[PDB]
Amino acid sequence: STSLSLFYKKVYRLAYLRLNTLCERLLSEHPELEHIIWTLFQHTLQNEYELMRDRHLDQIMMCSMYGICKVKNIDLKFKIIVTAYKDLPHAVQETFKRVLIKEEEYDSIIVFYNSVFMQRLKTNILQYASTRPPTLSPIPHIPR
Amino acid sequence: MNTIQQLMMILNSASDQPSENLISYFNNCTVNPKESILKRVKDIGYIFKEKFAKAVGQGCVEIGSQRYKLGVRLYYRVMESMLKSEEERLSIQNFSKLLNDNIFHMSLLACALEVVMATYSRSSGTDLSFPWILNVLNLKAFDFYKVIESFIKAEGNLTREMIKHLERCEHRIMESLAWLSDSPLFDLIKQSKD
Amino acid sequence: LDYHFGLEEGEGIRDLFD
Repeated sequence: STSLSLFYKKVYRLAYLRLNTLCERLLSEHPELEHIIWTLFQHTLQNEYELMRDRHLDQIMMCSMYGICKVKNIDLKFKIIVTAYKDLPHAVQETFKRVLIKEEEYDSIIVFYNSVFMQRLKTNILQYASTRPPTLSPIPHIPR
Repeated sequence: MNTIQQLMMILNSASDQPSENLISYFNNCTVNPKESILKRVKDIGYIFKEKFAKAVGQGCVEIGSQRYKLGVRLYYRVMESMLKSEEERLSIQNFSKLLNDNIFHMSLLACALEVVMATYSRSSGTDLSFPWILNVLNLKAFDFYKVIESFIKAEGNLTREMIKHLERCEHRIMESLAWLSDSPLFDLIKQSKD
Repeated sequence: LDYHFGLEEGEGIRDLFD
């Protein structure tokens, strides 16, 4: 299935670049966090794909940053994440102000994290909580 | 380093019909597509003008026709470039399967029309901004995307701004559109999850 | 350039609808 692998391949490059952009400006103090977050991020796109249904790639991204920081006790407020995201050139406010919740219900990206994201991934996000190093996922080559 | 001017000259004199060479490919297929290909161009064009006029404020809009035609001239020029290319890459002359697929021609055409309408943005209700063409043709975002990279390699006369625009459409497909509930992607994922 | 080409030499438009 060339179609499906071409698609994923590219969705990863895009996702990583945006993640790397936010992590380099928000988490420079803890350079290690990017690879763990990217791991949770990729795990999601690949195994909890139903989460993307009628939702935006950036919503899962910011939700992964906010998550791993939580289990690693790194103080990162969602309000801080939103403000940075706004700087990306394609960024639209609506992506964190109006996010899908259940059927036709939308609310801030916070209600999404707490009501949907954290629950579907709570179990897994816990792994990283273990004071033992994780099986970091491979970063998208992206050279040239 | 390309200018809008050259692609405009190429399309201005290009033919509205498949070239002698393209027909050559249609006749080499296990199943002949020349029939469905011509009829599809005829019907979509019929649907496209009415929709264009409707989206564009109101009434009769003589400009919808001129655009669709440019779309078609690009469509054919790109299809032939892709085929010539595939032939030297796989060394076969058939291609029956590819050329009989409704979605493939539907995607090529849309992409080609999206480019033509882009150049003339500075030309109510709302018109074309990228997603529009999808709804107009009843074509899914995930299928459109499958045609983007090849379209860019097949057409050596695209401007820097046009490749840029094409990439932006691709990024929007990847960010959300290909993830809507109506998207073939979820079947492609399930088919693979097994 | 500056555009990401994800297709590899052994891949072509024909495999996408294959």
